[PDB]
Amino acid sequence: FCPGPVTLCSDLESHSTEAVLGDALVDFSLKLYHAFSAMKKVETNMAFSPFSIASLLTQVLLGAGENTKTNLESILSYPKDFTCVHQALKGFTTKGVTSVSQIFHSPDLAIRDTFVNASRTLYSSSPRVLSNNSDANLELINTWVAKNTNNKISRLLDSLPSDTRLVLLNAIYLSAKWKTTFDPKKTRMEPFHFKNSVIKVPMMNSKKYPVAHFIDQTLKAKVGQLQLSHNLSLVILVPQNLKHRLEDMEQALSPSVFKAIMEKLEMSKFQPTLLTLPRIKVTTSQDMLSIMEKLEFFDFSYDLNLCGLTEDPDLQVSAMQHQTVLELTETGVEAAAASAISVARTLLVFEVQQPFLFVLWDQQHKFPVFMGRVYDPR
Amino acid sequence: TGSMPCPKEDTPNSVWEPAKAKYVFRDVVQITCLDGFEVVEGRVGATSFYSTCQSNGKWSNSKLKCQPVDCGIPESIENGKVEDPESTLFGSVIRYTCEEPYYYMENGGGEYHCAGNGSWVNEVLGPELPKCVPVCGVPREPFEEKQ
Amino acid sequence: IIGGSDADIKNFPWQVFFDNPWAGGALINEYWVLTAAHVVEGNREPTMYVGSTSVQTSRLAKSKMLTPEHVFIHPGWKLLEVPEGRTNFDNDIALVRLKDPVKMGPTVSPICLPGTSSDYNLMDGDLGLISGWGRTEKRDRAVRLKAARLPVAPLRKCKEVKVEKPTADAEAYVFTPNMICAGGEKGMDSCKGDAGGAFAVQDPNDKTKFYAAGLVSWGPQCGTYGLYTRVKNYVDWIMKTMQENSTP
Repeated sequence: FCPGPVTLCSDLESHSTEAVLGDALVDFSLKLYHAFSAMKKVETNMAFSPFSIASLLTQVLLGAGENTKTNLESILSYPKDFTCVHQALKGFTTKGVTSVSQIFHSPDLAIRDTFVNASRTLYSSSPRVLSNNSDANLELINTWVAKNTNNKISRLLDSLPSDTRLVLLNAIYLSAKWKTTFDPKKTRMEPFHFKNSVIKVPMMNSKKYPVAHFIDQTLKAKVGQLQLSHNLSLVILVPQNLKHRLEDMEQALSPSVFKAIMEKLEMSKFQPTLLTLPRIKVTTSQDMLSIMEKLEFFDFSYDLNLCGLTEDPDLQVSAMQHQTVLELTETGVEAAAASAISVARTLLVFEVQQPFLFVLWDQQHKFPVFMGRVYDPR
Repeated sequence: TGSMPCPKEDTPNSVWEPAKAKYVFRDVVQITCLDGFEVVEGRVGATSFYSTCQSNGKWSNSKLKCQPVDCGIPESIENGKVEDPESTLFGSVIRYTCEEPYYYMENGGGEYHCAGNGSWVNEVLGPELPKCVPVCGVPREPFEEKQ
Repeated sequence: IIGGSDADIKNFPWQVFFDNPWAGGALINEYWVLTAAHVVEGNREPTMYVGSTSVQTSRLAKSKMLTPEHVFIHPGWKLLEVPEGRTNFDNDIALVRLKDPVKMGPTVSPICLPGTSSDYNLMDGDLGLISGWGRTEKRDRAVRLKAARLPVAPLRKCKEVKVEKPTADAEAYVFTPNMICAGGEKGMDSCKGDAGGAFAVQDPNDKTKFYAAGLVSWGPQCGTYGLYTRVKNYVDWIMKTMQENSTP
């Protein structure tokens, strides 16, 4: 038995599940963060896109069945019979990034025609075939990534198995930048707390940058927001004192605290703030199968049920890799707004000079596009 | 038969409610302790107990004697201190003070005396401990305007 | 604190420091902190510190942090008004209730409050002290505490030529009797980062203590003159607030 191909939803039904999709995209991001931190070292930078990741998992969930269809729904925090998630995910696409999602298969893996078109319509990409020898398949994948990523992600894979049958790929870089340009002449070497010492990293500086911020008690952290282009914004969470390690801030982030902070930032006004932070330039390649097992999802290496995609009984995911190339420097859009005159005898300040956690947020559809941390700006 | 009478008792801290004289056999008496005393019936200090003139001629519950009420070691207060007295019994008086230049109490607290109920009490504050709130507006180091 | 000298935290043990609204505060008792309304305006949970000469990042982690319980603003304040206080800063005062009491010592002890009598009525010739980590002449940020002596100036010298068109020039800053003017002498004044600081004035009856006569509120071009919230007019509201929100 196999549940047939899913049914197309109407534009109002899919626009009705936008609130449903934006909520599971928050629960799923937190599960990816705890998995990524359990895989990298104790004090390492990492950057992953929880959106593009779920965009490829739901592309898989389109052709799943039996236990694989339900585990993918519980991993992605989806409700049952969520038939309008495929169209709702395509609509959440933002022009501030450039991401790719392809599925490579060996010649001996027959793809059902019910999926060749269902993948080319709901995600604009049909499964691509691989060559015969494994030597060409390695360079065939990296060049296809180096072509459809504007030469940003060059080496998505370092190796391919000889018995490669099923490959899942996703590389995304950030083409969006700040809505307000930073002055490069004010880029001063400011101190930065690392481990227990004081390292000097290149830091940007702006006396009246628009930053909407406050204090949250549940995290004991300063929560600030910065406005990007393409209706995007970068949220930055810095512990208040140095008494609280970033690890303690990580263990305190719940799905309730997350949603209680983003809804407080959508209603907090951007105010002329004095700001200082280092350049953000984090790239993270990670074997995503190691992440699936870190979320107790043992379907890609055992008992894989993908009847809607193929009718092959012996099928397992041969590889699965992700790479996020996020970079933000002194480049912006609206150079400046000026218009300062505050007569109040107070000071407004937000300063990121210690290990922190960043989330690139999509204010329109309300969902985390990127998510990561920075332990060393160097 | 001759109902042997029970003689009275030197009761300095107690009073016999039936009292009278020539207590006969099968005559119960209420030995009640005075204010500031209690009979510890082996456990909780009650204000009185009972004794029956038995057939021998002595009083039952002779092992019970009204003893002075103990208030116990006084509990300390926040930003405060109390000197340990020689005795914590009834009538003993203690004294609470605050810190020197950063606390001054309220006033007022004219020392506390162990009462008959078993609690430390002050003339007006009663069973309420004094509180040490900060002495306001005290610059620790005078500020010299360098000019 | 422009035109001022250095001062250890012992000179101002009541001086509270605020993080998000990089501003000042004033301790009044073991449970309540006094500051400006705009200080705890957009931040209903401030980050407070006491008992520290320096506010170096290396120092705030080793200084006593106060945990606030609730923020009480004076009802005569603005609301969702976009940061620019173009309308007014009348009734620029607020009370912060602390969850934990404050252990007082050589570097933390509260300041007294202005009495209800007529001697505490501020006037010309009176002198005052301002303390804060605001902007001096060198940097915009003062790591170690600065302080300067300011006299009570007439309010006529406050109303100065300062651009007052944040949005609609039609809006004009109004001066209320709930504000005190000071400065002028040697150019000493309070600038950005001093809001909530107590305008420490010696008590006329007990000449050994001090009381907060004003809180650093607003003003024109800093270094000239400005406006401190007259605390004597809000003594009835501070007492009616500390007693209602009792500590049960």
